[PDB]
Amino acid sequence: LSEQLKHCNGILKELLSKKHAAYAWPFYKPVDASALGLHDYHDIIKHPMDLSTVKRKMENRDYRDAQEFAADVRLMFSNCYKYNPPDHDVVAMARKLQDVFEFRYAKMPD
Ligand SMILES: COc1cc(C(=O)NC2CCN(C)CC2)ccc1Nc1ncc2c(n1)N(C1CCCC1)CC(F)(F)C(=O)N2C
Ligand SMILES: [Cl-]
Repeated sequence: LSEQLKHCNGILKELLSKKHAAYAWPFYKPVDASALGLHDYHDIIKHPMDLSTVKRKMENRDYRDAQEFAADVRLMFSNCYKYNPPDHDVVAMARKLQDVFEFRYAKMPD
């Protein structure tokens, strides 16, 4: 990994760590819309994204730069803001995890 992608990998590891598990856990795995009863999920959300997919793409060297990584993480949050009422608990959890992400992403070496 490049220096910037090392920083992204560190962010990823942090977002998956026990320190943030109380609000990060809905984002660990792909939304299983059928299991959750969300039968309109894939009509509303065109591009699903989750942290296990980000992790697989990092491991496979899919991301060519930090911007591509950031776009996927932010896409995950945007899907949550699109599908759920703004006052829902899961949106509150998204906001808190995105705060962790954005403040550490801003510390990118450059
Ligand atoms: C097994 O996992 C869960 C279990 C329970 C669970 O067990 N809920 C209760 C069931 C009955 N008892 C056990 C109390 C908890 C609830 C949610 C789960 N998982 C999940 N992952 C991701 C999302 C999500 N949920 N969101 C929630 C909001 C409300 C309806 C799903 C909707 C969403 F659109 F998919 C979304 O954006 N995200 C980010
Ligand atoms: Cl972006």
